[PDB]
Amino acid sequence: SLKIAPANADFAFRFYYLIASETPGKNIFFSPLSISAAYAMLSLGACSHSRSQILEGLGFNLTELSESDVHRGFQHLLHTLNLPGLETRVGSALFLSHNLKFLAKFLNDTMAVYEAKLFHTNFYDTVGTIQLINDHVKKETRGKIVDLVSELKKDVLMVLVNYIYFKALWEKPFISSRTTPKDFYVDENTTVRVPMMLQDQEHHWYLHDRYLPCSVLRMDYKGDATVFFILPNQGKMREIEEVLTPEMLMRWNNLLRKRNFYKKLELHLPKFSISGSYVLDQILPRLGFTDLFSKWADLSGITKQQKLEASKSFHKATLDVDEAGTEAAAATSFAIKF
Amino acid sequence: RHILRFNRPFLVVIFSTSTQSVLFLGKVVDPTKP
Ligand SMILES: [Cl-]
Ligand code: NA
Repeated sequence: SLKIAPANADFAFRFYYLIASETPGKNIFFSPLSISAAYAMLSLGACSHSRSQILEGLGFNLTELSESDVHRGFQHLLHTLNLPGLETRVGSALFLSHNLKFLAKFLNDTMAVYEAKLFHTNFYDTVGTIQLINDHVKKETRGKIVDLVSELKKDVLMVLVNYIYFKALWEKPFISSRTTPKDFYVDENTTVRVPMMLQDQEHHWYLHDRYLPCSVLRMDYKGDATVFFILPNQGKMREIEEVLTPEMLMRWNNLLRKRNFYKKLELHLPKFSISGSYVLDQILPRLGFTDLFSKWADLSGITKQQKLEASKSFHKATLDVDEAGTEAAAATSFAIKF
Repeated sequence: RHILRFNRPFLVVIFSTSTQSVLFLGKVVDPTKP
């Protein structure tokens, strides 16, 4: 899965930067991997220019990587994440119209590469179909992602979905009796109260950046995951966002591989929850996906029976941080109409 | 110098070390909005 890692990280930070620039001063939370895997899966049903353009919008350099390299990369990535103090589950599904004749190759590819489950539903029953899809996503995300599909047009013949569920224990957990309410300074004028967790007996991996107005803490989970908490100096969030790239993440990661930066730390971190909710059909045209959301999209790898077009695409995500660990969940939908 | 207080907006990058993937990315501006 390492061949696709550069493109996936590129897409992650492109998406972040667009949200942060278009809606400043707002909580942001999404799973870039869920979006990438959903759209890569969708691309199995796209033909000709539309296929290449989806993969390009996802950051793939198709002079360096074959389409096979991308899909097999995702297959290995997803298999690895699903393997047995860390729960990660990633899955996919297609909700297929009972009426329409789907191309077996497309169906076969989504099952082989993305482990997709195939479900049949009656899209004449909009209310029932929305409940069926949203209940599946809710179940798979242990209740975290509710109402993924918030709208569903009458002429829809397929909805693609994927989800990610992540629950992981801290290597260095907090003692919950030390958690007390503290001030959190949202901006110059605005202060809220939050439960603030405290640990001060442990060594942690952290640095105060000599080149940028921020500090960086990396906390390990039990299992093969970590989290970087990046703390801009007061009022300097936008300056850090301007340089928030895959290359900057790898700079910080590499600095924090030297035990010079493993030191005793007094850490105050809030216990909190945030979420994100995005309309991808409204956002993604500005990240390379104009073709896919246009009248010109060639989705004729899904069926030859009707001329298909993109309909709504949603992403929702939640983050829950407490003394024991982190829980994060997300899901992405993509509806196809005729 | 040996203290961090996450009491102002901060960024969050959850990273799979086995796959080198950004699993989740975000920013906490106001943690009292779920
Ligand atoms: Cl729709
Ligand atoms: Na670990």
